[PDB]
Amino acid sequence: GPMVTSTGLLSRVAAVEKAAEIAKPPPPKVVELTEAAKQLPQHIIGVTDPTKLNAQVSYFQCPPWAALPSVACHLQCTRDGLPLPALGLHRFPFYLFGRSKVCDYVLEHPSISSVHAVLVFHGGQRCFVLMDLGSTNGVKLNGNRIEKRRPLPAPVGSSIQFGFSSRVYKVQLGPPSSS
Repeated sequence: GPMVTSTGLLSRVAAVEKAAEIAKPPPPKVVELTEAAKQLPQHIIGVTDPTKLNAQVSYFQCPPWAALPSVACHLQCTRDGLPLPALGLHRFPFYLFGRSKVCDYVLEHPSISSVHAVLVFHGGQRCFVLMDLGSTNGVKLNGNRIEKRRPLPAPVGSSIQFGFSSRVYKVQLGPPSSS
């Protein structure tokens, strides 16, 4: 016979000439009694590297009300049409989405930039607050495209999207963990 068997593999797409900007901040400072001593960073942040924690401050800073939830909920993520098990993302104060090595999630897409957007557990409104740094394509909110550089609260029952990625963050309220 013809001996022809398809593999079901998708074709290939051309590449897009892209580049990255490497910043160069000033040197460290001696150890002395300063304001930071009284307003020291979080337990986990106090361990972060000097260039790492500083590279994340050039985009967004962690507020005081950050990492202070008052309701029990969970986050659901989709992958290739596969509904993965949702889990309370409270292991970290926030989560970055981009190509930057500093981001909490490094993906690969022509729409995803070094720093597309980042969400932080808003302890004031009890809901993750995601803000777009001003990407090209545009970030989605609650399943609907919206402006950028603005507070995009994605509470339980809502959804989140960024770039041309397939992964979708669907928030939802869970049962009472504390009896």
